[PDB]
Amino acid sequence: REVINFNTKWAFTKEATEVPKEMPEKWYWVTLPHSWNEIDGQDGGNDYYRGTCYYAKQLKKSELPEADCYYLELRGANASADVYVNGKAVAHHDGGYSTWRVDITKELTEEENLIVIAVENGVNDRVYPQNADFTFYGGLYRDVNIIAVNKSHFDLDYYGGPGIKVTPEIKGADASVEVEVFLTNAAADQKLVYTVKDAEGKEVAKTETAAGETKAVLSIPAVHLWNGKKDPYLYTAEVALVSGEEAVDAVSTRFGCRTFEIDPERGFILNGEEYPLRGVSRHQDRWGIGNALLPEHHREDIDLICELGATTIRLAHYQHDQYFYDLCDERGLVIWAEIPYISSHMPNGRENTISQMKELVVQNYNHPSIVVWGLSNEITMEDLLENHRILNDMVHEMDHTRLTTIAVVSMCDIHDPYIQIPDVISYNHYFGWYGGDVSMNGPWMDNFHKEFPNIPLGMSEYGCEALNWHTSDPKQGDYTEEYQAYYHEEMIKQLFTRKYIWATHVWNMFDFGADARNEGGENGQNHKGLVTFDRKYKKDSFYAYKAWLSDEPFVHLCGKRYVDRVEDTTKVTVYSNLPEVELFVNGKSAGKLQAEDHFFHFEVPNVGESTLVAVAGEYKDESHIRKVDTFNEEYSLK
Amino acid sequence: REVINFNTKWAFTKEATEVPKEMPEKWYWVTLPHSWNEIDGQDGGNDYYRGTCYYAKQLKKSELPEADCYYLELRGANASADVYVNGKAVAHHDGGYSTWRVDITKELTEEENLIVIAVENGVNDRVYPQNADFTFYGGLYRDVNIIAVNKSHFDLDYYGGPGIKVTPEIKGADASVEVEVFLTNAAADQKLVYTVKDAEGKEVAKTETAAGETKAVLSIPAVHLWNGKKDPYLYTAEVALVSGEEAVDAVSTRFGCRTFEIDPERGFILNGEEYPLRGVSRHQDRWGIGNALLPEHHREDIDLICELGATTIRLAHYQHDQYFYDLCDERGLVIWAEIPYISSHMPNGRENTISQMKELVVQNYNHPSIVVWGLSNEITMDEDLLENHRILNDMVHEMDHTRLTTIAVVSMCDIHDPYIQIPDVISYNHYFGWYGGDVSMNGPWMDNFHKEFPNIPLGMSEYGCEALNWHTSDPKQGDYTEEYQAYYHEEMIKQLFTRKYIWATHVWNMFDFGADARNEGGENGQNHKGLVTFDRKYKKDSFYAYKAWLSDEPFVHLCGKRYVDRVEDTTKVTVYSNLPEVELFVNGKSAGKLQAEDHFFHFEVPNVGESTLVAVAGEYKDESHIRKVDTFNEEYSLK
Amino acid sequence: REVINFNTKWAFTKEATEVPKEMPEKWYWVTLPHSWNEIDGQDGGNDYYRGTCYYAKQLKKSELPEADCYYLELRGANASADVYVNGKAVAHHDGGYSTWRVDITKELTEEENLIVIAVENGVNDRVYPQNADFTFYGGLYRDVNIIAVNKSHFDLDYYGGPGIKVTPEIKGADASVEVEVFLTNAAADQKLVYTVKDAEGKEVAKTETAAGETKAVLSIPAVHLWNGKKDPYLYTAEVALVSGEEAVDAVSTRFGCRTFEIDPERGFILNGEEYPLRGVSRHQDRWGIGNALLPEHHREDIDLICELGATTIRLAHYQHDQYFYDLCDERGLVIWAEIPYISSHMPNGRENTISQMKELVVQNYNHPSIVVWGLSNEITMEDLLENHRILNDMVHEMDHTRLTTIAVVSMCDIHDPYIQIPDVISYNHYFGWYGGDVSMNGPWMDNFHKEFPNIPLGMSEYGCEALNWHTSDPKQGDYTEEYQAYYHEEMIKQLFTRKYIWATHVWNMFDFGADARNEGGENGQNHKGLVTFDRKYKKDSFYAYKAWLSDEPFVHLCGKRYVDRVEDTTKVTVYSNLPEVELFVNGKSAGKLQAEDHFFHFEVPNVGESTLVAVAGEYKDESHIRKVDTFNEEYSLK
Ligand SMILES: Cc1cc2nc3c(=O)[nH]c(=O)nc-3n(C[C@H](O)[C@H](O)[C@H](O)COP(=O)(O)O)c2cc1C
Ligand SMILES: Cc1cc2nc3c(=O)[nH]c(=O)nc-3n(C[C@H](O)[C@H](O)[C@H](O)COP(=O)(O)O)c2cc1C
Ligand SMILES: Cc1cc2nc3c(=O)[nH]c(=O)nc-3n(C[C@H](O)[C@H](O)[C@H](O)COP(=O)(O)O)c2cc1C
Ligand SMILES: [Ca+2]
Ligand SMILES: [Ca+2]
Ligand SMILES: [Ca+2]
Repeated sequence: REVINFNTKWAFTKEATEVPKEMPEKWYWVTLPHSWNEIDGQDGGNDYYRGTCYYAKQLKKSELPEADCYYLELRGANASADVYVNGKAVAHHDGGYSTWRVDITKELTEEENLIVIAVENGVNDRVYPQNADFTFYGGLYRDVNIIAVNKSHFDLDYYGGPGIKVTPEIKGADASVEVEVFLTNAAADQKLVYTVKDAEGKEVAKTETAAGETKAVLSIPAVHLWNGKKDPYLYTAEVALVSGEEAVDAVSTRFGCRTFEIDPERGFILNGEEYPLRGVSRHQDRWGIGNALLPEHHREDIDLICELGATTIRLAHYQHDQYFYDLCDERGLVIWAEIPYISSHMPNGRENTISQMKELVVQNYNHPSIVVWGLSNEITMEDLLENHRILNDMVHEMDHTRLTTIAVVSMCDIHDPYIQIPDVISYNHYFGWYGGDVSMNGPWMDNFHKEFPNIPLGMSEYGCEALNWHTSDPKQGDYTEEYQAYYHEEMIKQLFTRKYIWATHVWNMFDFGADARNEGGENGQNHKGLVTFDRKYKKDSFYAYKAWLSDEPFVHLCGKRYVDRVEDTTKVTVYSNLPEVELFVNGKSAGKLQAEDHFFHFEVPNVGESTLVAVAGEYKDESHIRKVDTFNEEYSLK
Repeated sequence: REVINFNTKWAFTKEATEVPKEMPEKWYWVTLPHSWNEIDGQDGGNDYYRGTCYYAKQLKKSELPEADCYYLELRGANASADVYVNGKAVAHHDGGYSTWRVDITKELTEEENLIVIAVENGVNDRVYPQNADFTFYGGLYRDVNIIAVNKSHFDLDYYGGPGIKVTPEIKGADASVEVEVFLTNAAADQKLVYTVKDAEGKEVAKTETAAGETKAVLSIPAVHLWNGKKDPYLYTAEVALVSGEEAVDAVSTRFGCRTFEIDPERGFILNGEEYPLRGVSRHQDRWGIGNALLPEHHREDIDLICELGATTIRLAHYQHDQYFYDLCDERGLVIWAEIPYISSHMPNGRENTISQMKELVVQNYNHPSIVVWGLSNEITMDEDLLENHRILNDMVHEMDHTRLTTIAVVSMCDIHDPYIQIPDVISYNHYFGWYGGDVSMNGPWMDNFHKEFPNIPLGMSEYGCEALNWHTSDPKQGDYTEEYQAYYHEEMIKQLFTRKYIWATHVWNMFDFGADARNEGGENGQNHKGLVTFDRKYKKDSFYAYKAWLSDEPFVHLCGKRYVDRVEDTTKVTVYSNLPEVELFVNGKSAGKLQAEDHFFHFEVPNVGESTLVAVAGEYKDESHIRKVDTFNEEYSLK
Repeated sequence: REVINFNTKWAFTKEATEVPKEMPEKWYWVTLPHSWNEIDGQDGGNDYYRGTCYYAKQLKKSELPEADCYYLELRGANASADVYVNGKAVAHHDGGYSTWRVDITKELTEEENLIVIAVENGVNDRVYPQNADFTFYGGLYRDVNIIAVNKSHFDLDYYGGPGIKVTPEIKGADASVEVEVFLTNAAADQKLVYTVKDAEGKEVAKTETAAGETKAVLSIPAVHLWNGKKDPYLYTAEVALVSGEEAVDAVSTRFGCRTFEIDPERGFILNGEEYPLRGVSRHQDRWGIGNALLPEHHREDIDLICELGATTIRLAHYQHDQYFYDLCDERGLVIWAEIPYISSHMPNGRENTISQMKELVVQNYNHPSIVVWGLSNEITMEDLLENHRILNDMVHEMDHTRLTTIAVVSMCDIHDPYIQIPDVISYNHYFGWYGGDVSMNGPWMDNFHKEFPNIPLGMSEYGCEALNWHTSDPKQGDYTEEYQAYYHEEMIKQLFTRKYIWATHVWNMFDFGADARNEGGENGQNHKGLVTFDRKYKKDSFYAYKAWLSDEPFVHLCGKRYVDRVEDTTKVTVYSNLPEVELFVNGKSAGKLQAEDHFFHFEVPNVGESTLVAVAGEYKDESHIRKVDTFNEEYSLK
């Protein structure tokens, strides 16, 4: 079994109205990952190009390996896509966030075969998402592969799944692992070899059945538990299909062995031990390249998330890339995954919710980092309830090892009956950013918990917009770095001290692309990130969370970009996971503070040009301010 | 004077019928820098799209600052371009490598003005280059700006120049600096305020004239000499055009104060002291983006070149970006600049040679890193050709009394050819040891020319060898291995760096680069003679041969880290280092110490099982790994 | 509005080093019209100088009448040109055959302004023509003018057009004429006075509007139709731009009122009546002077074409002079005009086809002689099809009053897709000259008309080379005058008898410059003319056409240059449009013939020196022959 990368140099246009009969010669050349909205969907006006575009590329049999079957594998085509080979329709897909495949073998008539793929991201009442606060970046934004396999092979045609499914039960200090596989055109002549390898490639269990016995239970004694960031231990199930003595096809996945519970009062439980889920959400895009992410971009996103110290990520609002989920497995992050069933219930979208959800569970069942499947987000912003029951029952029938969840819009009456459908729920609240006061958040959650004490309640969104604006009068709607620091300061104090809230997710870890937005001085993005869209600047609110969640010791001065201050006595905030901070102004000491909540609020003289140095143990940070007569108007959006 | 960036979100297409009258809605969005050959001109076949493509963008007056005139400035449009404003042609330019500008004030008759730029890189007998070993990447591959200035302003119309020309003369410990300025629509009552600033922005000289006097001489006592890598000291010159009491327009440029000679026997001399020119060449492109380079890409290229330690760069084969030349001035690099008069003399290309060279000199006269202007490269690959060189050479001497002319001569050209006698200095492009012959021929070939022409300063403007991820224990010309390219450059270093009369040496090339007609070595569309790969991510072993000879950063580098599986029971392991002595350790036990005066430490090492290799010199270390196999890993072999 | 002649005494060089700062003193003096290819492009070897050349001339403000604007107008600069005023580039143009203009007022800052025009006719992949059987004569080969106008004036900046567009419609005995006008810098308080005048200069229509209303529909009572040679009646539209009581600028154009059809069975129709189009093509060059043609040369060419009696001219292969098209209007000739989209489709050439077609239509819209626009000639000798669909739509968009056509190479398959694009098509067939046999032509045409009964079909080229060689045994490839006359006798009998062939065009009316030609014993020329290159000799084939097409009575003795003949009894052809011819040999009747097809084939005793007299009524011609023992090898090319 060989996987041939098929990314290089496709022909591309928006300007075509029929599949071309022969390879286009005047189209634009792209190499995948590619989106045609990387610019016009990150800059405002809600005007990014939505419609049908064409990708063409020749497949040459001469350049292919010898095998009995050839699959086209698409890891992401947003949103709807039509595959052609030599002018003939061979596959159609709705769902921009999941893998799908088509055997093209019988169509490779020639030595030079024309693959046309049409991708459409327009408006319809049929394919989710249709209404949401993010760009539906069009195109082949994830890899396209060719898969050459033997006539008999592990299944490639069931909802883009790996062809292999792994389920551990923890029995004491051992574990039994069910490794089920799926085959296409097998012969009872053939055998199957199930192997589990440990972290060292060292074979720890093996067994051999017939090709008609497509399931096996292996034992793993003294099992190393997948225990989050403490020890994200991954095994590897591998299964070979052997014709006589020759392994003729194989497949594999990593997997972790753990148990978990989501307790209405104790919060999240991991392998029998409380393991609070405090974390962030992440969109799969980046400034300048739309959603056409490279492996390095995924690596960098999880690195920064790891530096902050999150224990959970909510991967909203759709299926993310398999590599990103793998990273979550290796690092021991606890993941919420969901489908883009969002904002506004479309009665004709029922089919597309079921097929994206099926794809989400089948393709992601083996990732030990995933614990909840999300049915919908803000969907109320009876047909709706049926759509939810159907999804809730299908997930519970596909996956006995995980629970279901929803994210609820802020205004939804808590007695809405759809809240009673999933196993757990979370609310998306913006008290103190979009209306209200930040102090309202704790009392709201408490009130829900009193009313529904046996429903585990999380916070799946909360956030506050921030760009390079500054003030000594931080308020809701000024968009300043300083007001956003305070908002997260207050949210951390309220939420991180409520054990019953089973998971919190900052909205959002990064600024992200949303072409309909036109606010804050920079249009086409949501600026509720802790980090900017290009991942180059970490806002002060990043270091408030780090102070609570990282054990790596640090000290961070807030306000570095706020230099020209008017007041004679200015406020200087310092974050540190160390217990005591001392701040110096021009070598003169403005006092010592011990903040057990890690937020050190100093009052400091503002005269002339001053350098500030905060000192906590062996660690230090440094910033500078300047006294001025008038507010530096560059600091102000208004 | 305000500079508005104008790069964001153009509509682009290759297959447009006519100049569009409304903002297109189905074209492809690009943000400049952009080249449409970023993929098809880096991958082989000599088939990159060459033709006319359109860029379209709206200019809204509501966004422009209030100003008397607005100029469209193009830093790079390859190769020929036409500019339309609300459908009317206002400008045409031939020359893909220089700045040109056009006043579009009169055509901004609407609140939204359609700005359309047609760009062409097709085949023709008139615009250089046409015949050369690199891709002619089409597009607006450098910045496009809008320049808003007062009705009286420093000249924006003379061959894309800055409007200011600085000429220092060194007199003992002091400097005399002539500053000349060029005006458009200036009034006899305006003044010119000339200032020279220190490296810290401190004013050190100041003078004034009436606008009718567009020259001034300012004194710099106790001048800080621009002295190469030792002290790349730069001043700034500022001239403001003043109406009554107010500056209505201002231009500035940095500059450095230095003298040099190119002595036929002692080589390059800088400020009276011998200053050997030992370096590389660099193309202005990069894997994946064609020649659509960002400032960080220019900074990375020069960082890598500085790390190697080159004292000179040959910026072949055309005018590079202003930011790269500034970087050279700041870092103390000595530069050869040239025009794309290349391979084959086109009789109808003469006007364009004149044009590009005028733009080359006018736009770059202020850069202290530049010491020679190159007229042509390998042009003989005949009387009309000779006259083209006389004219270029006399025009350059006419325009710039402070630099020398040079050429780059193709390997086979007879040394008695008449055109070698035309410029002030010459260099040859030789590949003995790569295109046939043997690496030992170079040194003596240079010695023989030197014997024949003892008064012609002679350099090596190209030499090099191809290398990809292929490996061998029997390196040979044409296996394309990393090891043979390493041997080749060791031997060139030994021959070239010990002959002081070779006034400048330039490895062809610092980086792998785009050449769509190349189809060899296992990866097509690239010349792989680089010391560093096309994406800048991998420094080949030959890079460290040069670092060991030219850098003062202490290091120790293990060669052959990618040649892991070896058949031989005892294997050669080369270390490069600028330290005096290296010790090699094999799975923790010493295989001995060596002291290589030419910095090339050749160890012989037992190859059994899997082995970890550690080389140690002082407090610096490097690590590699090999392992023993019974048959050659056919993945190391190009065949 | 004053037009100043600016042809006088330009400095010129072929060495294009740089634009000279001062007026030169050792270049060569030329008065335009001028081509530097006048000798080296008419003599063989395909070696005429192609490259960049400079023209330099001083413009002195004192010699200019006072006016607000000064435009340089160039009627023809072949092929690509740049204009400089005092070293400053002010215009660029690609297209050797059309008018282009540039406002240069702002650059007339000295009292002696140096005008430099760089003209280039080299090889590239972008500017047509590049591949064709004719010399691309470089230079300022048509007038250059200075046009001095008032600040407000009719448009001089739009594709070189006249500024006035005149569309006659007809219904019944009257005509209605729409006059549209286009203004630069007009002011609201200005007026437009429109007038239509008689052939005798008497006003027939008048009306006033405001400068903002730039269209007017004037009516001509009892209009005299433009009816071809029978009555080439021309009106004149004039429109004046008035400030107060003062005309500050005026433009005008002659025009003709006429309808026409191209019926696929009935052929060409003009004002309801069948009007058969039988004629010739004409290249814009002349022996000795290249294409640097004077008005007297245009007049003599058209006189010779009228004497022959053609009803149509195909003005191949490019836009001709305005003065030639005016003659065509004045004499009632029906014109085919075309752009040099020729021989071989260039992918980089699209833009230049568009620009030349725009200029062609904009500048020639008013010419009543012109009925068809030609898109291309032998262009096949998919990007091609798109290129033709763009041209076809653009012309149909710009000109609702004329049809589109093409000229198809001989071997092009009749089912080819591009033949379906234009309104009408024609072929270039040379059966009987470039292989084949002259009898094939008519039947070939019959096949097409059978295969495509409603695509009007014409013959855009057909011809046969002829120089001063002679024979009593005419065979294709002897280049004799006698074979060419036989060829044309047979082509007339086949073509002129098929009503459904909407237009026939002899290739060519005159021998013309083609520097790559090296045949027939005089290189540098295509010798397929009916008339020689210096317009001095009418070949016998000229008279075969005249006998069918002219109403002036005449008798023409063929073979006058074939004096020495070996045979005792020799063939003597007489052409005449009179019914009957008697031929006398030394005063003795050698026979009386009537010939319906006007081709009088006599046989005659050849004894001694003989004088021949051909007699029809009161009309005679005379010639001489001589009996010789052996063939005069001076009559023989080989
Ligand atoms: C995580 C997971 C992965 C699965 N993968 C496959 C597969 O790759 N091939 C297959 O044939 N069935 C696979 N199945 C089995 C189907 O879910 C099961 O057969 C289903 O009940 C019948 O599907 P159907 O209604 O489409 O016929 C998988 C099931 C789960 C839960
Ligand atoms: C480095 C340099 C820069 C110059 N810049 C300008 C300029 O910006 N504006 C101007 O009007 N003349 C400028 N000149 C003056 C021109 O050289 C002058 O017009 C000359 O006479 C024209 O010859 P050329 O075509 O060879 O440049 C400059 C000259 C030099 C050497
Ligand atoms: C025969 C003809 C002559 C024309 N002359 C002019 C003209 O002189 N000035 C002008 O502005 N437009 C002229 N137009 C065209 C219309 O005014 C045109 O729609 C508009 O001005 C520009 O359209 P474009 O994008 O095709 O250039 C002419 C059109 C035709 C068909
Ligand atoms: Ca947008
Ligand atoms: Ca290519
Ligand atoms: Ca000739």
